[PDB]
Amino acid sequence: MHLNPAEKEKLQIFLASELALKRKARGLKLNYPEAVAIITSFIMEGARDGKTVAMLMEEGKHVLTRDDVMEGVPEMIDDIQAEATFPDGTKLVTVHNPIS
Amino acid sequence: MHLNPAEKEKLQIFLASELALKRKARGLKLNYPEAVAIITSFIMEGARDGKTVAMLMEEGKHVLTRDDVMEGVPEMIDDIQAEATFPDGTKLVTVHNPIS
Amino acid sequence: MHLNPAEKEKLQIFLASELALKRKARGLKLNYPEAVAIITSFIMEGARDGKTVAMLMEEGKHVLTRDDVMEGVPEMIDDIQAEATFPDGTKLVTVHNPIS
Amino acid sequence: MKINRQQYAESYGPTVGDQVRLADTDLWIEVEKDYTTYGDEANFGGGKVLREGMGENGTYTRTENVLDLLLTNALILDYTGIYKADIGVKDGYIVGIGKGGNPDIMDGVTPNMIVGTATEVIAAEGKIVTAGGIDTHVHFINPDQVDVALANGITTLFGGGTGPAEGSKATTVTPGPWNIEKMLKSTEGLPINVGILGKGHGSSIAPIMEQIDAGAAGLKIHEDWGATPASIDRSLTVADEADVQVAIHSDTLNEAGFLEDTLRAINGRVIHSFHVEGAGGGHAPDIMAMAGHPNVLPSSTNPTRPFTVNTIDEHLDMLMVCHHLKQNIPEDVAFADSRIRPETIAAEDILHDLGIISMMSTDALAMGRAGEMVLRTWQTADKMKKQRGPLAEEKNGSDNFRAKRYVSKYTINPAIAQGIAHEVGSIEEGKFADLVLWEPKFFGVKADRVIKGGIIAYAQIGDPSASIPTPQPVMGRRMYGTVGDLIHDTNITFMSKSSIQQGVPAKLGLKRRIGTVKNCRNIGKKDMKWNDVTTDIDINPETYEVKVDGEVLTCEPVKELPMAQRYFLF
Amino acid sequence: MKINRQQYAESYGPTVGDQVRLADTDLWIEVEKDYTTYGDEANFGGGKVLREGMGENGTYTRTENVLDLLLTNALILDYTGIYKADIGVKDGYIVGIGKGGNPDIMDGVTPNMIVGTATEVIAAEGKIVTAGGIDTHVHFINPDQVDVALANGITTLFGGGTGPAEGSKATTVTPGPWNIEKMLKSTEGLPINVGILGKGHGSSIAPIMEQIDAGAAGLKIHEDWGATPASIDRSLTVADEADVQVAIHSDTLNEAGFLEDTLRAINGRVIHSFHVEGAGGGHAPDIMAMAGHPNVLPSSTNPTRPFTVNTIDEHLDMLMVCHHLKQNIPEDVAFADSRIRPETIAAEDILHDLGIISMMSTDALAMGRAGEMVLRTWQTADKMKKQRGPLAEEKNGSDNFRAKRYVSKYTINPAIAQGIAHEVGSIEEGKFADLVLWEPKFFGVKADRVIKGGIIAYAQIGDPSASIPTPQPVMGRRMYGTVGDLIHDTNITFMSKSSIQQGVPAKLGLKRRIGTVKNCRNIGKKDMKWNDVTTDIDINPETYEVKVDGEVLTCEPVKELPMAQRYFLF
Amino acid sequence: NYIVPGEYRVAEGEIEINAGREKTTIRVSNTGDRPIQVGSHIHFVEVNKELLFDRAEGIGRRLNIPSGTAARFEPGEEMEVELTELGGNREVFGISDLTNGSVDNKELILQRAKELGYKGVE
Ligand code: NI
Ligand code: NI
Ligand code: NI
Ligand code: NI
Repeated sequence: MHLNPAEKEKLQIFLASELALKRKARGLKLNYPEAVAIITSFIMEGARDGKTVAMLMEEGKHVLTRDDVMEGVPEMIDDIQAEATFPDGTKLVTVHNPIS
Repeated sequence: MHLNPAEKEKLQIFLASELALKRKARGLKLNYPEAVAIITSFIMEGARDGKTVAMLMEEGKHVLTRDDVMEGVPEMIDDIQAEATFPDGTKLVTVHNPIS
Repeated sequence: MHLNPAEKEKLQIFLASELALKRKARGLKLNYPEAVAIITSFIMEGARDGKTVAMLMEEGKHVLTRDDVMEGVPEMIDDIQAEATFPDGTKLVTVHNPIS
Repeated sequence: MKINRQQYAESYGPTVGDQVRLADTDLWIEVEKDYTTYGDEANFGGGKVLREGMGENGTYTRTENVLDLLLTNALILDYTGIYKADIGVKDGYIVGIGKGGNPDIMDGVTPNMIVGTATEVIAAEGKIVTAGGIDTHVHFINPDQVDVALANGITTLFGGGTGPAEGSKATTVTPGPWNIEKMLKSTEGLPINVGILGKGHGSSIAPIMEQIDAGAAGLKIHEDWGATPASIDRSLTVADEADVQVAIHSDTLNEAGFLEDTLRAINGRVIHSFHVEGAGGGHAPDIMAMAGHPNVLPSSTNPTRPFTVNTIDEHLDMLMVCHHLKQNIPEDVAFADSRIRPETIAAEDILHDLGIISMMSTDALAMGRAGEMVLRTWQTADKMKKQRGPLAEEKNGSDNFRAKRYVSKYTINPAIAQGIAHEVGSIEEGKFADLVLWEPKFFGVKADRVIKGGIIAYAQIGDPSASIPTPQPVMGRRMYGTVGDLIHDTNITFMSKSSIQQGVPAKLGLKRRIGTVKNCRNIGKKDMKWNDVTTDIDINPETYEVKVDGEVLTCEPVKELPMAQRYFLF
Repeated sequence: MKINRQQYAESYGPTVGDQVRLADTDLWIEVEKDYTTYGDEANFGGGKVLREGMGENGTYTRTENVLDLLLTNALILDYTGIYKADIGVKDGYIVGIGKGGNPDIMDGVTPNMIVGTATEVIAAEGKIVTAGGIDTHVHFINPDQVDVALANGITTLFGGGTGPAEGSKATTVTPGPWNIEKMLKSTEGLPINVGILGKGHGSSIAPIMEQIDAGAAGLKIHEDWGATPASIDRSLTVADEADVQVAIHSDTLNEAGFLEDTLRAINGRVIHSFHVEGAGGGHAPDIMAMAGHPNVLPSSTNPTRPFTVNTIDEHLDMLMVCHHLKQNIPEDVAFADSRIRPETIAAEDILHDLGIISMMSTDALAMGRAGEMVLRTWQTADKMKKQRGPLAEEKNGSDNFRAKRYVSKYTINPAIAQGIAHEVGSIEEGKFADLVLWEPKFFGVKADRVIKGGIIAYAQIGDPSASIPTPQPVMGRRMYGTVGDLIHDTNITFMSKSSIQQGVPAKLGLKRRIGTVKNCRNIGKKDMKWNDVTTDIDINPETYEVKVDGEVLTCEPVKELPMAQRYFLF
Repeated sequence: NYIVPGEYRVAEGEIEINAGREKTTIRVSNTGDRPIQVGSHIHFVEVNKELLFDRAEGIGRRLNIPSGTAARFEPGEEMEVELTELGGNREVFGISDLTNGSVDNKELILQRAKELGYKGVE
């Protein structure tokens, strides 16, 4: 596979997102790391799909809403940042205030 | 996400459980680590759901039966122990003789 | 569970395969590490199922075809090798030119 | 020009009279004073104040009042106060608390807090900064326990063990000169401060004392090795000669005596009573009465902290595993059951709130959680505010009195008890620069950065392959202070005076900083900061009801805690 | 009072005449004798026997017959016996096997096995304890291979390599003085015992000998460097002068000679024949005939162990990768194919069972599996019991004779072959305390705790953040013996007498314990414990049929093994 | 045929503990208000002061129970127990500091016990 250090680490974001998605699907309000994981994995998969950085900066604000998460979680997350390989190489996506 | 050492480690219990559940679903009798993984992940997800320690100590005996596992596996597992964050903080669940 | 070093490492092949399978299912042509991960996990699960080494050496050539992967990926993969616990212990499966 | 309060706090952190919520608790801390000069706040970055000729002095060499490190705009939470200041570090020690910058052009600069060519900067604006936690009940069972401790803000581990041997899995003991030497060498690779306890057991002095001379920093008396009147007596005789502390886990079984017999053997000498409530061990049912005595330094271990609806149910199996007991021996089960009492656990919450139990500790991996001492301290304080109300001592709607009482339990008090408070345990000038930065939203839950001897040792930080350090995954990671030979200069091995005088560090090739244990035998409950209360504690032998000043101490278990499911992935 | 057998065994482990199943095999071991005094068994924990004034002596200092460590109630499986005893360790060495405790009050205490203030305790009741495995065919290719080895109970790695260089990926060789020096320094960070083999190739003595003087512990002759009559001769001349062992992988190609020519070059001198069956290398098809000779110490490597239905199919591609061969060169493929023979693999199972092949080894990462030497030894024994029946030498329905024959293959015999059995390779008084604890259900599969020089180095242990060490995930982890400078005292670097005399350890700054290789040249097949058989082995050059005493040796491959899918996640 | 991995097949018969040693049965009462539990290997005369029994009969003896087990006395509880003889050198040091030498020194042990208030010295 030739996995480098980042590829190994970022597998565990995907895994945490899968965990969190299962918790959401069975009716739980999500906590802080769960919410961060879902939005982060969304961004990295979006890059893999070939979306632009600008698309993801905006889409990232519409993945989870305040009714999906516990009290105070929206205010705990000032931004989420993630890097992934876009068609034009590694880029950084910053999503400000992803959950209103 | 702010993952601490235990949060990182415990991701791999969830993963091993997902692996084992797929093996069970395609008709395989489960082996020792597969059985332990399923019951352990069940407990940690139960805590996340807000069950009590006492509920899980008993539910853990009804997750897998002897027909779900290989010969000798029930007798190999004297107990399963797992810690997770309940609504009232980290607690330990001990399930004695989980597979009769 | 008593996980040894290889059992821990090989969890991340299963995980990478699950990631890659999701990417394929949403219509993406797979890249080099994705393709390797899918075929590798296929082999290890085949061993768990009780297939022979000889069966998997041949089945491994029919998991992904060139239309499933990006340009040049078939030619990048000269072989895939994986070890797993068969009913008769650990064995090595070598699949030559898995994608024509 | 004037700046409104909200905007000021957002830019520089809070100032005098502002309050901050601790994590998702109901606890609020208030800034008591601020060492700054408004308009001359230090800050670092593009176009900011700490630049040459401006807030950074360009004239002075390092030895001329210049710092190695300035933490700008810290909100300090310490037994000494809750207040706003810059913190200056040099040679690995805190040398100034006050106002940093450049006396050329700024008013009110603390004279030895010059930002110069030699000065690194850590921005603490908007952070709470505390001393590193001092955990004095550590079982050395699994080296993976060190990162667990660092991640919740612990910087010193005192205790014993050789790894997952049954002796160590039960008791905080590294037995005898050879095991002690081996563990001192192991310690060279552990990125945290360490002190090692020998076995406080014997009926002759020499077998016990030779452990102190070998490099132990104290002793543990534990019932699993025989907490007999003789072992108690000989250990305290050794400790009084050597100037080290003795920890005790007393005779739960009451085999050779009741509590009063243990107190008679102690004979008024200083002792640290571990897990004083007794689930973790001790004379059943009344061992918590220890905490009323003037010569006892009492700590709790963490699984009973605080009293919750799941607390009792987890304990039996936990205890059986720790102490190598058998389910098929009725007397083993009876012994275990005798230790587990909701009456004393409930009273333990209240005794903490009253300043009668002075310390917290983990009991890491032997009926305790290595990364939850700090966590459970604040959960206890929060529960007590909810159930008992603000303490009478409070004012301005703040919880500052409670906050000082509780922070002392895991910082200064354990340091005083083990004779190491000259080096660690509080944010004071002259002490080692073991500092923990917390975002208020994560306070007591997950440390931001843990500074050890003036260099960051552990941090919550993101993708090492990214353009900046903030992108995911943000996780706890060892930093440069732990790498190469820097691990030697950023950590202290605490040792007895006799082992130091006898040259044990050179004999073993120890390269870590060597700390001297001292002033352990001349202290008492009166010396426990904000937790100095002595009183007659009565425990009913039949009902386990706990009374202080003729009043039953009881409270309800809670179904939910803060600092819990909002934060943790599992 | 009397205790029934079932309850006694549950409390203290088995005693005389009791049997234990090895993992999920059909193999049963029987306790032959027991050193205890019934009623005075040592045990540790809450309210247990090893307490001051009771089973722990409170009088004696460490130097006065007191132990650093007592393993209580061990079921020892060793070439010397299968029996029940306490094991006492001091200064990193096994000093007593017998009965530990306190002579004050207990009968039958071995005089130097006093439990005192200085004594740590490991509970071995219900465990099988063996010597650490001695793997003498290790390629140093990937440092991650060390934990793999520890997890299956291996404590010594003998072999060669510099990492994933093609020379090392093919051959157990660290070539020349500089590479040897570099790998001796690397070894300072490897938590396992190590000895390094130089290149056994040359036609002049000096290039070969200077490797021994540089710190090599032996030599490897390998066909990939030219296993010529000259290289064989010069290497053995060097070995006879230096008192080190030579391992040989002979000329498969028969390029410069047939087997008889290699034997003539050896000229009756002592040699260790690697992978004697020949899939791993050697004169095709008849190299296994080596194992009949009195001057040959024969080992197998592990992928042919035992003969299974998938064995042949994995080998061609494995061999091509190891030896840097090309699929498009017909003679490369012919060479590979010549090595892979079901006839000799089947006979190899039987030769092990008969005590004609004396040793097992891995061939780690170069046609072998670093963590399966112990595993496959027991799978072979189990297969042979199933196909050949209990050996004639057995009695009482036990498999003790087979068990001693097979445990010797990976413990004492490799140690004797490499001249290191004065230090390691068996549970005997005076030897280094490299000990492996196994739960019987996991015997030979996953080690519980691996003790190195008297300190736990590796363990299957759970959540470091938990209240106790048993909660999930339970996985193999490095323990305190591997941390800091303790790695130096818990491991041995084995070196030639000449390098030690010439001060190589001081020159290179080696801090590990230094072991001397000796008594390698005066031994033979007769010195291989329980595996000392010499005989004429005939291998048919056309059919590959193997005959001993006029009898064809053959058996069937099996479709399933124990110690396999019940245990492993992948 | 069913395989339990690592299972025992124990031999027939029973294990006699403390074989060949004199046994003595005595009555013992917990006169205190908290439970007292006594291990197999504590010198019996040196147990908790508030256990009432003929202290002389505990000298040089311990409970005749399996190694690592105990006798538990609830408050006010009287029980009959069986003692066995100490072995080895028959010396005891430490514990309650009643002996510190040979257990043969019955008069000294009892003098110390009486002075310190160990119940049941005649
Ligand atoms: Ni304790
Ligand atoms: Ni403890
Ligand atoms: Ni070879
Ligand atoms: Ni090899």
